[PDB]
Amino acid sequence: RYRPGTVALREIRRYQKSTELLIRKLPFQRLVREIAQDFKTDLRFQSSAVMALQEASEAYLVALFEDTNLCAIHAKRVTIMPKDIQLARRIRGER
Amino acid sequence: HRYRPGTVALREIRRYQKSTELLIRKLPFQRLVREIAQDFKTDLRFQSSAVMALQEASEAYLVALFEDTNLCAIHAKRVTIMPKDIQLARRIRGER
Amino acid sequence: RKESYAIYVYKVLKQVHPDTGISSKAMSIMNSFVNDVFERIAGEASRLAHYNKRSTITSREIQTAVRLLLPGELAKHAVSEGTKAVTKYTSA
Amino acid sequence: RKESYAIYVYKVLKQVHPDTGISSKAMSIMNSFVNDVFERIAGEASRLAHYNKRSTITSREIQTAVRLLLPGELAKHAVSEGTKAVTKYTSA
Amino acid sequence: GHTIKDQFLWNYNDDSISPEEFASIYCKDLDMTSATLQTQIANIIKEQLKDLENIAATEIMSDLHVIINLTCNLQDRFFEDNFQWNLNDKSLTPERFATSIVQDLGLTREFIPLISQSLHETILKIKKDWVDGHLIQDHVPNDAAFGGSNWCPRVEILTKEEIQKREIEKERNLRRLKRETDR
Amino acid sequence: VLRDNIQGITKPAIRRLARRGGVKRISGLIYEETRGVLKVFLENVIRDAVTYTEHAKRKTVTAMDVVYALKRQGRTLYGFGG
Amino acid sequence: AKRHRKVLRDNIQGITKPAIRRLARRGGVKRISGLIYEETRGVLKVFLENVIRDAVTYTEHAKRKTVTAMDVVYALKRQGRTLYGFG
Amino acid sequence: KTRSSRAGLQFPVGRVHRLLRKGNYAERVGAGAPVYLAAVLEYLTAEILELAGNAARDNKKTRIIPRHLQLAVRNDEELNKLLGRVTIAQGGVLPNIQSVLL
Amino acid sequence: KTRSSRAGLQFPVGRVHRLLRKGNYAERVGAGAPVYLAAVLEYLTAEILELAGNAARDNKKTRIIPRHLQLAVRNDEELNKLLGRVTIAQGGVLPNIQSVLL
Amino acid sequence: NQRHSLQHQIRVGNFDVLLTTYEYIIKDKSLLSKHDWAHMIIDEGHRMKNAQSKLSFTISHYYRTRNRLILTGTPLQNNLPELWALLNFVLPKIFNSAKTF
DNA sequence: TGCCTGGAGACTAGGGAGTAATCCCCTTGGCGGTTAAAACGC
DNA sequence: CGTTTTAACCGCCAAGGGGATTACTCCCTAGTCTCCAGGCA
Repeated sequence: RYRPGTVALREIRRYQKSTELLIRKLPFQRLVREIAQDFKTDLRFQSSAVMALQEASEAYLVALFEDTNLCAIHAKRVTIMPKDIQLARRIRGER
Repeated sequence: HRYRPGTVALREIRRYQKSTELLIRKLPFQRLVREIAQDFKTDLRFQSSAVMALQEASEAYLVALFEDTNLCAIHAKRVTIMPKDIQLARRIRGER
Repeated sequence: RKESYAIYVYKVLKQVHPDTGISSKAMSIMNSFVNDVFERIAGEASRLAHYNKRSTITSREIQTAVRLLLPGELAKHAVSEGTKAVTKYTSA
Repeated sequence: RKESYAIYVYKVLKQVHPDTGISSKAMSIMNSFVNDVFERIAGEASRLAHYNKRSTITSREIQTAVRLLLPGELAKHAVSEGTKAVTKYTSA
Repeated sequence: GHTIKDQFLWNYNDDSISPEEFASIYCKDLDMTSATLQTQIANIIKEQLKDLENIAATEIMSDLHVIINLTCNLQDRFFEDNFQWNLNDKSLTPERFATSIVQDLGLTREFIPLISQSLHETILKIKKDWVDGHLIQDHVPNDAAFGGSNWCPRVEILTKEEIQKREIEKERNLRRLKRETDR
Repeated sequence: VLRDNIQGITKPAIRRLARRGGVKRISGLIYEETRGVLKVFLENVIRDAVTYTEHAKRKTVTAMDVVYALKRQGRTLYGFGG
Repeated sequence: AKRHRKVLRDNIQGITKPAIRRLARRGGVKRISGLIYEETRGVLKVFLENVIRDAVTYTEHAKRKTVTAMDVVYALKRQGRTLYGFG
Repeated sequence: KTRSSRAGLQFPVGRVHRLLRKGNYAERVGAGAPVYLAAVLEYLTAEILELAGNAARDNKKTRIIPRHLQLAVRNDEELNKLLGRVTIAQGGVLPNIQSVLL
Repeated sequence: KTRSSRAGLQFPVGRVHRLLRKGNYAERVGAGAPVYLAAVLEYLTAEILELAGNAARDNKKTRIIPRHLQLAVRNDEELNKLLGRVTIAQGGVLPNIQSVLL
Repeated sequence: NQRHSLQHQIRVGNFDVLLTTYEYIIKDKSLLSKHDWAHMIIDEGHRMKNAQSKLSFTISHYYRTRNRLILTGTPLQNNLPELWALLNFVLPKIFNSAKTF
């Protein structure tokens, strides 16, 4: 077992260097269809629409993770907690 | 007769949050607006309504930023706002 | 002359509260709010008719606009009232 | 027929580096960026001409929209290029 | 440190206990006896009476029909329901209607003094606008020709997941609804 | 019929997202909050897209409508249209 | 000094310490550090610079030399912050 | 014969239709769009005026001031979400002291 | 003969003129405004493609991919401030190590 | 504080002549307007010039006298823009006719 | 490479924009006086 | 919190400069018709 923190750095470098997708297609598609069933039934979805939704979700989640990381760094903490995300969304003006 | 620190601060907080008075004098803010506008274009006139709207917008933005930095400081388990608190608030708001 | 929404807001207030009045500053604020909502709904309906390659702003465009801008309950009641108004305009 | 800025972006790229290619995804990205910037500038110029009670969009309106939208050096370069362009169009 | 919340119907037409003795026994039972609490109780249940004493179901003499849409909440498994209730009727008391509802469904006994009271409050509201513009238009939820695909409006289900937003929503609806009458 | 599919987004996915965002250590309670904010964001975007489709008299959601919904909430998405 | 007062107070110092203190008290801050003043002064200066630049561009597009209230209203509306009570 | 009376509204249908026409939002404008827009506008205005009147009566004031408008728009969560990005002159901020500062 | 050739730009001034006409932005449009807007767009795309080519050459690639465009947009502070709100597919922004979380 | 003490000591009017300035005429109108006056003399009449000025308006609204004396070392401004103002201040002769002169 | 429709050239005119003529009101700069607000120190 | 200081607020004086107006001109762009080559399949 390595000292905790080096595999973290390696993953940081690898994921910031790569440009691939981090969320699988089928679970996100099922979630989108389930959420869309509420507003109207018997709807259909295009592959491009689901792909754009996935890209927007990934970008928004990466931005929120950057914000909560900065918030946790401010509190002298290397770990993120739900209160950090709550503070980030409260300051952003959406909570 | 002296009071321990913190109670007069709370009284002033209540007084200012209850009232809607302007917390910045008219002439200094108008002079600052004119000085800042001198850098963009010289010999420019200003209506009183323009500088009043500028003052209102500035106070609104300042009190919003102060609420945000107060929340950020409370998140750090403190009761004192610091420059880094305001910097974090501006970085999270995106208006840096 | 100078057009404004003062008298209409005053009539609405007197129809909802016959005792409480309104000041000039509050009247100007309400007029600015009405203008803002009007321009928001107008731009929404315009871009909606543009996205469908249409050229006639109708009740459906404004309905979609208010459903997009007004969130939750503020939408629903509104469109209902809107429909009601439309129906009454079809009565006469 | 459908319109697109693909060939124009390709020509602009070939006028900077003839050896550097471009993918279809990057081409669509550039097309969407062109469309978004054009819509932004057009809306800004429209609302500027509306604030002045004007009914004609001229080079002054687009210049003001560029100076309002583009930050600093970019704005200066853009307005200079535009002036040179309109000069070359009026010369011939 | 703890707060108390409850409802009860008084029937002030008789005099056998006073608003002070009721608090004298309501706090002795809860064992939080305090002079300030007894006076606080007698300072709230008297204004409710004086404010509602002016409205009584007597001398109505008008065959009125209303779609009663009520909502009850006992901080667990709250519910809402709407049905057709005819004013100027003395055979079916709200207590019997509540006993029928608690009997048909699998509800505990504590729901009998919960749906009846909230129903009486609605009755008072139905009688409030009766002192003025209270003309009864034919307001129906369903029919066949004169005065049914499904009973989606006619629902008496119980829901554990809290939709704790009706207070503002009803006020929002009520304020617009009241202005609708004038036109 | 699809219901209770939020579990499809799993802990490794949130961990990869945090690693992309630069997070070095993640608490066990983060996943629920990320799933909730993702659910509310998707709810808003899909509601706007469904409104756009209903206005367009269509029965199929398109990428153009998703781009228009993102512009409505305020953001532009290149590489997919608009 | 008998020769001259020699006062060179800067215009940015017009917003004084009690003004920032009242602003922070209105914002809900109990205790304030001593370095907050320069930071909020810089933030206010940047915000005023942006808004004044936008308003000057707006009023120059119309060839007018007087900065009116509608120009500042439009400048604020451009940055996604609408102000009411002025037009 | 004004169309506002026919539709049953207090807002000017003709003025709204003229503003929609001369606003260059489109080349043609139907007949139901002005009455619908006027209905939405009058509903929003009535709601805001009712909330402001309630706030003023709570503050034993019979004249609505910008402070009452701010209180009414910030108390209701719906209008707060709608006008969150809009500041109001002479409205101040609602009193809200944190628990850690009391 | 095309007016773009007379002006000296590669972007079609006729297409921009038609879009401004049928776009319902005003009742009339000038003749120099389309050329001005086309020149602005051409300069913007030239800057974007130049920075993308520089980023691709730095990464030893013979083609421009969305990663190169993202890097070119996030590197330049001017375009970063301009394009701050827009998100682009094939994300990731800037590889950077934090000096406090080693 | 000294002005308030003096006003309190002489609140009943135990004085013969009260000599004050226009700043005290304006700021202290809440206390001095309660007494009636018969004759007033104002020096440096050149500052009274504007008829709609806060000084003249305050003088009109605070109290009313019968005799009014204006002292000055030089007539109104060369262009006589507010001669009718001094005329109305002195006598009710041109008040209802100045607009046509 | 082959095909065509959007783009371009020539002619007409009218209405929005440019320019001159007119004037007053809002602004700018300054000073008096008062005092509540700002500065310095423990 | 005190004590010392002093600049902000209300009141007055003067002026002139754009922001309002109205009237006349004028030429730019909106059409309408006729080619045609740059852009699309």
